[PDB]
Amino acid sequence: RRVVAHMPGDIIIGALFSVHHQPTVDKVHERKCGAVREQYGIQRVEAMLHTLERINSDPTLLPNITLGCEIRDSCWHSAVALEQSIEFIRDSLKPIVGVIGPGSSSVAIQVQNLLQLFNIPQIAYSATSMDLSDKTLFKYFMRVVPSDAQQARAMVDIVKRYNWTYVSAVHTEGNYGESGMEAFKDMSAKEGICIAHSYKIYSNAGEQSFDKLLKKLTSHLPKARVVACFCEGMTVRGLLMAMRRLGLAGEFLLLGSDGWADRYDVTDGYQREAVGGITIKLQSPDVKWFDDYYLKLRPETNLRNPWFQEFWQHRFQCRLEGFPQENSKYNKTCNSSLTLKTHHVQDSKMGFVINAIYSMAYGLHNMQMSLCPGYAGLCDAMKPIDGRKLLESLMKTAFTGVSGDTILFDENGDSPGRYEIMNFKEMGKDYFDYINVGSWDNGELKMDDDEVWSKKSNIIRSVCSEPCEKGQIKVIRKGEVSCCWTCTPCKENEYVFDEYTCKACQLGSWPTDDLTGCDLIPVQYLRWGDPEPIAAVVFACLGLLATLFVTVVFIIYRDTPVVKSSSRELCYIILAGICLGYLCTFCLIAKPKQIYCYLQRIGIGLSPAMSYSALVTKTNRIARILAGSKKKICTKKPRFMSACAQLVIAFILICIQLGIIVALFIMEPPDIMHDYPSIREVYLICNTTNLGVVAPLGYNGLLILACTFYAFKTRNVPANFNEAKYIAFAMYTTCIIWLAFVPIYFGSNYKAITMCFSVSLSATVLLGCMFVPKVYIILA
Amino acid sequence: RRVVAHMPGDIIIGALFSVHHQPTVDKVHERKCGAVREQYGIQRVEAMLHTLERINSDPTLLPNITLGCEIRDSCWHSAVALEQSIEFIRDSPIVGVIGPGSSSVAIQVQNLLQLFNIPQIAYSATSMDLSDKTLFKYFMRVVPSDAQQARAMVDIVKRYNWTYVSAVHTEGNYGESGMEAFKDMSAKEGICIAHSYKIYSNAGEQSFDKLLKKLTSHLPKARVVACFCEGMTVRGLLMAMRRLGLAGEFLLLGSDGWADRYDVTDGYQREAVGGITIKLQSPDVKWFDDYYLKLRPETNLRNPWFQEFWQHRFQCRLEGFPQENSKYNKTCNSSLTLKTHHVQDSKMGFVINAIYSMAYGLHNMQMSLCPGYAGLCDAMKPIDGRKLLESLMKTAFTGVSGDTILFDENGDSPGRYEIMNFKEMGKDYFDYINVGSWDNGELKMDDDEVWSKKSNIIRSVCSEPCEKGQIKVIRKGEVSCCWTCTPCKENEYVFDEYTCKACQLGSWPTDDLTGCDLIPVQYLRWGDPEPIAAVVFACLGLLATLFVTVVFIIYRDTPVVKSSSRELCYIILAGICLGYLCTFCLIAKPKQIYCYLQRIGIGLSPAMSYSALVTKTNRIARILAGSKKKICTKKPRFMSACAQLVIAFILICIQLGIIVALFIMEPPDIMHDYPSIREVYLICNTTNLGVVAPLGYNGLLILACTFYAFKTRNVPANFNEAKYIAFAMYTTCIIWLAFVPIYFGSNYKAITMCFSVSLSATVLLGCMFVPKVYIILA
Ligand SMILES: *[C@@H]1O[C@H](CO)[C@@H](O)[C@H](O)[C@H]1NC(C)=O
Ligand SMILES: *[C@@H]1O[C@H](CO)[C@@H](O)[C@H](O)[C@H]1NC(C)=O
Ligand SMILES: N[C@@H](Cn1oc(=O)[nH]c1=O)C(=O)O
Ligand SMILES: N[C@@H](Cn1oc(=O)[nH]c1=O)C(=O)O
Repeated sequence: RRVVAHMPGDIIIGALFSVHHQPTVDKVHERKCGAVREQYGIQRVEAMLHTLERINSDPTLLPNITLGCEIRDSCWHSAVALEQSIEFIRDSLKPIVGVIGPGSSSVAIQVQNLLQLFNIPQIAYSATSMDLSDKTLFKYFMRVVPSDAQQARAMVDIVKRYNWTYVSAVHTEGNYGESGMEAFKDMSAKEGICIAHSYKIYSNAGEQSFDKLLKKLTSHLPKARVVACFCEGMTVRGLLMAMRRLGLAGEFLLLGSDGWADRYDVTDGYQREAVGGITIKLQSPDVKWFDDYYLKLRPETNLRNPWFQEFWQHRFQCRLEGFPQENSKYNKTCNSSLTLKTHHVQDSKMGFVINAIYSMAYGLHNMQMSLCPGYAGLCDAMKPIDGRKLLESLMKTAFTGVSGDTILFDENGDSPGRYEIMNFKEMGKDYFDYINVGSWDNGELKMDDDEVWSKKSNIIRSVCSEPCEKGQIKVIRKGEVSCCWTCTPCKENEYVFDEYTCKACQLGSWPTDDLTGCDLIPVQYLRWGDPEPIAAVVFACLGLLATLFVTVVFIIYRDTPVVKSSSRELCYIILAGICLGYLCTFCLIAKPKQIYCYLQRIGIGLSPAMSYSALVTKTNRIARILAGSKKKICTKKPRFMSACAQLVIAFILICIQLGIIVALFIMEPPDIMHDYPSIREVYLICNTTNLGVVAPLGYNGLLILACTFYAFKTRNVPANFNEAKYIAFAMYTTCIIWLAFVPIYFGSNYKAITMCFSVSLSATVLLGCMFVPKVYIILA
Repeated sequence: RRVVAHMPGDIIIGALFSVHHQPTVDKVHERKCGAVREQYGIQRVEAMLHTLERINSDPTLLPNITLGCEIRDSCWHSAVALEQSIEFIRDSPIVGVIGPGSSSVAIQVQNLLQLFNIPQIAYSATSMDLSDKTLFKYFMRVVPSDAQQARAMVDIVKRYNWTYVSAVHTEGNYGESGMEAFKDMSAKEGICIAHSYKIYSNAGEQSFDKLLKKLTSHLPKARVVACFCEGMTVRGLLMAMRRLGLAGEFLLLGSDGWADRYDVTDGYQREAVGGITIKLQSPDVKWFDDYYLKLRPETNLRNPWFQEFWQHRFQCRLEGFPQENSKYNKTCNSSLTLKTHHVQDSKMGFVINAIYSMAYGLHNMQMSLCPGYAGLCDAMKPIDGRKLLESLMKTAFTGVSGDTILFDENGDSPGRYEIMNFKEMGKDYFDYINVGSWDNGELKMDDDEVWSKKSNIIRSVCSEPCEKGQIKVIRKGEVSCCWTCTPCKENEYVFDEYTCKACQLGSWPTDDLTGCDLIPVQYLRWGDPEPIAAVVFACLGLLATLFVTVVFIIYRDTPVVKSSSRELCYIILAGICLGYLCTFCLIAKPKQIYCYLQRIGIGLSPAMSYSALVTKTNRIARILAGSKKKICTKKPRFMSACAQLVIAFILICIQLGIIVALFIMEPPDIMHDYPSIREVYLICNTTNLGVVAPLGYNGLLILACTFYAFKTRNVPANFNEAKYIAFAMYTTCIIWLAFVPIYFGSNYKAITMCFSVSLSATVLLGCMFVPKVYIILA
């Protein structure tokens, strides 16, 4: 059958050490475990035996009690451990007070469901899953190693510290890996990370599984350099063997969780590729006295340990003819000169085994005096020993570990602990080692970043998209995970608000340089410069001087018959109208202000009114004089209107236009409004509407029609130096100009300026072609 | 400690069958169950014993080899799971084990089974999670999954349209999985589960009382209790029912466990009535009953509990045996047997059928391994149920109930339930009566036998439907169970049971709020109340105009009427007559031909019928223009002659131009106006802006002729025809102007327009034309 190591004693404590290897996938119903594991196996078994010798040899710790122990392998498998636990239970009814936990996590769960029923305590020295920390489904489980809830924090801390946010996660099958991922993935997706794709694999999978798993892990090759391997010991060995088989040459930075640890086993022989691997590991101080004891142990005196012979056969690949287990498959023989100090390595999680054994011993020590303090040993109270009373003693007991740190069990049945962020490098020529490169204690991630990455060119940040935050280029989500954001620019008026909002700045403002904020775009207008404004004001000045000259002539020459014959006051009216029309641009272009904003309307409307009204009335009177004299039969109506009625009718014809202007001014208050052709530019002009300008325009258009009709009715008339012979052309010109005005004004983009030119043309065509003629007549 | 009735044999097969009642609350750690299960334990142990002896004594099943057995009393629960595992873990011989009573009592056993490959067939477990073979590989059963039970429960609660239910349940894998399935597959369809109270089977009086008081909190709302209540839970709830003395005010509804059993209802004759109770179909086994009746305490000693079982059954004592139990005062005489008050347990045939299932699987393995030898050859020396379970996977054979046994992939024998109740046959003897049968999704109950009156139990309904015509249901914030039903808008029809939408302008929702409809418009046509006198007025105006036209054209030769003009008068006649034409053309159903005709009329009619008057007044003023001054006035020509016709035509062309312009702007078409949500009509596209322009031009052309006629007023004309034309024309203008209020002041903006046109016509005729007729009369 299967060999079982035992230690005689009144009280026997169980133990499940992964003495052999995990049974090969080929066939497990035969329960054929694989090879013998040294570090996880024989060292742990000898630790058990030797520490039990120390305990039962210690007078102060469990006096007069020889704690025997039954040691059973477990081959690190769901299968063999269950059968061994069954053999524990069948003999429970010599009794077995408690067992020392199995190696992995899933095996711990499976043994725990069995052993919680029968009040048999268990102490696991390596199981590191959250699910076992629950005290409802696994109410009766205890361990001396902190949960992985304090390890997923370590990984999130590392992956945050080095800016990575796009990584690929491989977790070994079983409860340990699945729980570890369901911790790390959630805890990083919450904080700052987005996992590429969380794979899975079996520890003992075939070479094809790794040969394809490397293909998936290189699928994201230029974006996933951080293999978040939450993996057991053998799985990382599998990926490394795959790297060697396929030829990956260090293109990865592994992150080995716990099962990798500083264990040389996983990478020995082929440690040429794991370089850069950042591997967490529980803080396990070394033990020296046991190390010397084990080193000086030889097969000749080792009989209480049954696996020692084949272990000696394995490590030194030879034969021991002095023992029945000759292992004839080997050719060479083993000599006594060989000693264990040659290439000796001590497993990482070794002090935890002794810590667990000490915890069990101290629980028994507490329970002894919890009932019969006087008696030294197993009194009548504990003859039917009850694990119920031992459970609370374990809950409350707190010894001092061999390393030194005090051990306490919380309500969850675990113990606090720290970590150690080791790392793998290349020191010598073909010589590699696990340098301590940091530490971890309740979030205080300390890492000697200087020791590794001897340059500043560290590993690629492994982010899907570079920090695309340059300038106005903004990041937007691709409709998927935030690893690969879609990065796009914003438009000229579209201002990046905080980090991604491509909002558009308001119509009045402009997004400033470097997309820092919105600035109100400076306004532009016509102050005094530019070619056309100064040209128009010079035009106005010339017209003003000419008009002043003509008015002076006709006021200092009011007696001569060449001009006194025509209505002197009507000429005075037209002169004043032309003067104000010229003056309109003198205030139309200066600067748009509240005060001038209505003077502009005053000019543009009022001026043409009397500029043409006196002309219309004069031409109507002339027509009536001539048309009535065409027949001249009687025509005995000397007065008609005549007299001074011309001045009053001009007053009233001014008054109507004044009223129209007042009505517009009241209905449309004069004030400056900001205008803009496009968003690129902003202007400022008066608030006069599309209706404001044209409100007094018809009153003058019809008046122009009336005067041109009466000029037609006169046309060629023998008068005082034939004024009408030029007034006709003047009216033709003013008609065509005022007709061409509307198309030019509407849709001009230069509405404010063309008013002055239109008024200037209307003024000059009238003045020159109806007043100037008589001026050189004054010369004669 | 626990006593075991060991039966030796060549092949010993294990099993897990309860004997006494469930463990007491304070005796859990003592590992000692309490009172005796009279109808369960002895029945099941005698069942295994008798079927085993009949199987081994029959060469047709496992020939030349005897069959042994070994069990450990479990008393239900996982409390004695310690003892069942103590027996189990023996192993390596074990070739067969049979699943214990409760599902959770067997699930961990199955988990352990999956490791070292021992077969196990259940008979009372029902949980669906056990049907999964991924993690429960070596588990089997001869009863179906609880999914069928849940489906049956949903079917029962929905057939009698119970919706708002208050659902207690038991605990373990039965209650939790059963309630998850029942809730998921019930509340989806129509069911309103109030809550799912949880309670252990052996609970105390206080917990049962508080649970009952929570259940009695919805008395007019949920009068059923959708128990997954186990037998013990029903026991306790009925204890509470009696101690409080509930009047059965809510109708119980048990589950798989509670069954027809007299086990827990007794003493409470009138209470728990109406207990619809799903029970598993199993005919009573024949050869078990007589063999059980043959058992006597002195004759049979191999069964340990059997000796004191008589003292437990009959209130007496056995002096002749060490199991005295002196607590009983009376003594047992030689006049007692098991025939009196006998009851056979319902869940009986499943045990025997499962035992036969495993025996036939073992026989199949026996033939398959070494056909040469019938018995135990060298092949069975390596005891291994791994191949045995694979052999029995496909095994099929007839069951003792006349049916067969087949193990599907899920490993449950197909079956069916019964839906049977509790009623009141006669005074002081109240008995259940099998009143239904459910089968694989095909349902059937004798709804008549249940509720053998008109009165039923109050429907498990939170609120009445209250869908009377329009009152529409709506939620409150809780689950879709209780509705504050409310009617929608009068113009809104119920889109569905909880949605409404307003009808379009065409109409309002029809009767019963079934949907929407279309109102038959309605409009103004020939007939009607008001137009009774309208075309009468129009025809009287026609009579007047025809009379005046015939008298004028018959007296046209005399220059009496030729004093001023001839063509202008004819234009007046034409205009007034066509205005009457307008008032005919209106007040009808508007169509495409009518639409533009309306515009043409109410446009050019007053236009020309007043423009001719304008020109005539112009002519008379021009005649009297020079009379006042008469200085020379040697311009008698001007235009005159026939140029008055030209001036009239050029004057009237503007109105036609504007009319055609608005005709282009507004095409002649008929639209459905909406004066009110209730009613609609049909009318042209004419608007205020459409009508005001021709009316404006006609005002422009009426003002001038008013002014010119007033300038004329009293003149020495032919009989001074101008005396009355202006006198009535002032009224003409005042009525035309004062019309705008009435037109834009009521919904009658066609009949008023017609009356306006008719009046504005008749006033011109009666003044400008009536006197001249009397003139040419004499
Ligand atoms: C990356 O992480 C390190 C850690 O301090 C630090 O440089 C910084 O916070 C992150 N960003 C860059 C650009 O380094
Ligand atoms: C609903 O319940 C009433 C109550 O008497 C019953 O008559 C009817 O058959 C049930 N089913 C339907 C579909 O109405
Ligand atoms: N990480 C594992 C333990 N463990 O896995 C290995 O591969 N070695 C080792 O110690 C767990 O805590 O479940
Ligand atoms: N009550 C259980 C079923 N059940 O009750 C028993 O007593 N045995 C049994 O299988 C349920 O509601 O599902």
